[PDB]
Amino acid sequence: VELIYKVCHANPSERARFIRCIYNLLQSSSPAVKYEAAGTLVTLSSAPTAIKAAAQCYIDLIIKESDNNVKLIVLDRLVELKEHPAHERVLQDLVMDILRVLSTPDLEVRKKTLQLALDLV
Amino acid sequence: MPLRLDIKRKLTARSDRVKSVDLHPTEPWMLASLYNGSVCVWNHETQTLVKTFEVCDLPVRAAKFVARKNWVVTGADDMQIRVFNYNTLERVHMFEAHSDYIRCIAVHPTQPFILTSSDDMLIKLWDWDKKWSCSQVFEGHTHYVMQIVINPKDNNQFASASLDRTIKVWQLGSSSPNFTLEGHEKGVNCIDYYSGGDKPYLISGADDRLVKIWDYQNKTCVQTLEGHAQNVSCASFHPELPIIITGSEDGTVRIWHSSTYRLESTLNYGMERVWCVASLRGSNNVALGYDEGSIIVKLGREEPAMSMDANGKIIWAKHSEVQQANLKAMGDTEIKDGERLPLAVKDMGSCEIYPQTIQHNPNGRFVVVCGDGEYIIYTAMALRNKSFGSAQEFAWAHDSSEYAIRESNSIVKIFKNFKEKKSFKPDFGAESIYGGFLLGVRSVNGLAFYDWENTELIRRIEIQPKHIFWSDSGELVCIATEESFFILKYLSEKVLAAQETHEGVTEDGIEDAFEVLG
Repeated sequence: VELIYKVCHANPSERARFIRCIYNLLQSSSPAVKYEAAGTLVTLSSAPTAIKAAAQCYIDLIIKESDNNVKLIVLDRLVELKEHPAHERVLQDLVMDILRVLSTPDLEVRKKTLQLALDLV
Repeated sequence: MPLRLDIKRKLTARSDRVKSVDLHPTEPWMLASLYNGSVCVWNHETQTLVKTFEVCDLPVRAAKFVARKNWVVTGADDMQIRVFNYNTLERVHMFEAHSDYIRCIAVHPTQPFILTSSDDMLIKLWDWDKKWSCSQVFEGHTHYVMQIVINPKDNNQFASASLDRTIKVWQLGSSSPNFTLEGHEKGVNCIDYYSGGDKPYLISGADDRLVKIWDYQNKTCVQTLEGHAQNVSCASFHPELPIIITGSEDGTVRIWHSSTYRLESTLNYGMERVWCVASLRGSNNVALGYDEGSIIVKLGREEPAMSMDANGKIIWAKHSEVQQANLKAMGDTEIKDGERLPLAVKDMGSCEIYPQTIQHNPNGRFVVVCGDGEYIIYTAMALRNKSFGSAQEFAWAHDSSEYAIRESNSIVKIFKNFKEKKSFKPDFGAESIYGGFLLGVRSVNGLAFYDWENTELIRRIEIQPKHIFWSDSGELVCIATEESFFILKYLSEKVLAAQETHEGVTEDGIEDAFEVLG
């Protein structure tokens, strides 16, 4: 017997069902910002660069939902980390620069990152 | 002498005598090497034990992480340093580091090297990349090499402490110690450097009850630290804070201010015989090895004290173009919001006390330096002594010519024009204070708001706060709470009838005078 009216009431078991129940009550344009899904998810690619590369992808997606032309593919939500105020301190773009890569982190993360610079902006 | 501290027990673990304690070079984990023949590591932030390794069945004196390889080096009474992968859980390599058990290991992240110090009176070098071949052997020490540390200004240099009453500074290139320091008089248990790019320092600890500070640049002994009232097992330098943390076999740890060597604290735990110390290089965690276990402890000062007025005097203490003892700072710069703005400091006159908290007035007429149960008021931009007062805590309110203080008599105090207000004195007790117009005082699992009119209990909110700040109209308040945040309405008229009537209970209040807006 699953689905609660509450937030919880306690314990890992209730907690595990709860992220399933949350995804129901907001399906809309992926989870966007991953819920209690995040904990199992890292181990799913323990070998080792692939986790960061994946993580980088989600973080880029999350920033904004742009036009979505050829390699401008960022989904998730339109505003939830914006892009580009001129009063924002120390700005969004600092994280965007990582994604522009020569190899600036390692090659698996690099391939993901170049696509990801292209994708947000 | 005063210093921002707050000793906190981050994680404890009970085990047979832990000779070495370490923080993981780049990870939030701390590794302790035990006499269980096991080394164990725990990440003392989430309170999860990440992994254990059974190095030997006889004590492991030393353990450290070579973070880049994702490996841990241990040296045990196998007279071996055995290497393991701390995520693929298996023994990476096994090698004989020495002819005797390995007291300490030091890791050079920039080079493939570990040098290990052993009580075969020799320190040997091993290169992890060669599969733990013996790169270099250092012959210099004629006694039991208790500890090794790498100098952070030249990693090619390390110092080793041996119970031979010297700490010898060696270079990798040279088997022999390229110079000797005679750092102690009853053998040197430990050597440490005071970390940084501009700090040439050594420390020696000895069983003459004493820790000694040495300057390696000048070669003189800067001062002698009382250490402990029994043989100093180890001594180390904290990087950020000006203190030395020492441990002794009397089960006591003492903290000494490194500016006059007057006792900052004495800590015992019911674990006793404190063998080692080590400090995190990124600062504010020190870990100490004891007979009955290990502890990882978290030191205070996490955040700076400063305040921005309307005169562009943004005042801090410490920092650049400002001294800690005196007071200064200005910030008149408006360069782009996207980066950190320059210091932009302009000089500011006299001070007489230490800044526990140092703050400008919110509209610029006063400066307050608070410190040692006293507040001293200095004038906004002239810094002549305006006023004085008592304050274990000082907070400007909204009024900022009325302020709240904790005078620590069990009543939260208001001082107005820096002169005490006794028309303000809670019918709660006190345990702590929140500023703003209705002073929040926390007592008996309550937050009580008091009037600056007759000090009656207006209301009590049943979730205690982090803060109360009141708007500059004093009808609206913003409450920082573990709840998250409240905005409350103080209905002024309702308060005037209630307060006069004193219908508001001594410790529970009247639930009408205040109302919960959101």
